[PDB]
Amino acid sequence: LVPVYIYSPEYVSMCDSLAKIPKRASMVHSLIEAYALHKQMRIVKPKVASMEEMATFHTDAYLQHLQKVSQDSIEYGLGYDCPATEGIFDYAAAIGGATITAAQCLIDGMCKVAINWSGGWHHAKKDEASGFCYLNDAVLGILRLRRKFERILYVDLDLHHGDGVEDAFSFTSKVMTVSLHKFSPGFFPGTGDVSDVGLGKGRYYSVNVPIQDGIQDEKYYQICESVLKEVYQAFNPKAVVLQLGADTIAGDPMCSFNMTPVGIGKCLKYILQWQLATLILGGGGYNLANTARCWTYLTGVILGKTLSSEIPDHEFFTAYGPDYVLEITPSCRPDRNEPHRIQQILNYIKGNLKHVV
Ligand SMILES: CN(C)c1ccc(C(=O)NCCCCCCC(=O)NO)cc1
Ligand SMILES: [Co+2]
Ligand SMILES: [K+]
Ligand SMILES: [K+]
Repeated sequence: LVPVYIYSPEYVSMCDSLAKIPKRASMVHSLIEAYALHKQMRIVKPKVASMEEMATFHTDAYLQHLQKVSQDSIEYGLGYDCPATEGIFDYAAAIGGATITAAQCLIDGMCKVAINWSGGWHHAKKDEASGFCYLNDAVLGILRLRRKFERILYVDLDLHHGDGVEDAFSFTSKVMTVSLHKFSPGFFPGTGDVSDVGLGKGRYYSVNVPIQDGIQDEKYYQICESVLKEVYQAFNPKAVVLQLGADTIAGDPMCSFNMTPVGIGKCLKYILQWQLATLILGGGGYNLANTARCWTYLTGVILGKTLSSEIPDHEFFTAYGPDYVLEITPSCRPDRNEPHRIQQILNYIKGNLKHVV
């Protein structure tokens, strides 16, 4: 009954070493902990991913290059996007096996909810590092759930289209990928439009909710709930893998959406309320301070608690200036989202979302 928390001082400090999000893992942990939230969670040391466990989704031709590069890489996407910095491999198996580990504690009755905030890398392709993802811990996790479950539902709430995971299963009807993400021309990865729904026996079992800048907790919880509404029926999932990137939270430098940990919390509540096994992953999130606030607050809903509004003093207490409160206030900017356009989509989806069984 006690949610699993994938921790380990080794792990956390292993993640801290990721260039793009320095010490993010720590700030997240320390804050979640300085809230005594781990006192109500089944902490579990995460295992390192085996070369054969990663070989479950990634080609060996690729897994190979990753290993012999963490001492013509430009062929695996190892450039400015995903630099081949020494050790990124030892790091990959870390986050990967860390998600697989949480997958297990889910199919072991060990809990109805496993959490691993350091995971979420969804852009990673079968044989190609993409958008800061060198391994696709999400796919690796979904593939571990496929052992005890027959229909896994992946829900990507990160600001970017969860493509890597989507393609990983676009040809299957056993895993349905839903993704709410800003869609616009020139904005990464650029894929994932409402039209996009997969192929093969997996046609339609791929959902996409292209949103514009500004969307706040209101219009968001509606779109998310309604879209999940249809999906909980048409698909009737067994397990759930939810990606919760916090780069959709007013504050992030990505400066696109304009949510707060609350809107995303409603969605989380609505999904938790199906009581199916749920694997929680984090992902993007560029306002280190804010990111920790958002996930801690989310850890707080998963635990059903109501966290203190004032930010407890902890190692990084300094970085929550200049208000030192757990809440985020929406930016004072517009909502380029047409109420009418949202409708066309919500329907086009409702439409496609039916030919399912
Ligand atoms: C200010 N600065 C130095 C930069 C700003 C933006 C990017 C970028 O978006 N690059 C393209 C790849 C973006 C990947 C985002 C990964 C993500 O959040 N996935 O969910 C790079 C550098
Ligand atoms: Co993102
Ligand atoms: K997304
Ligand atoms: K699919």
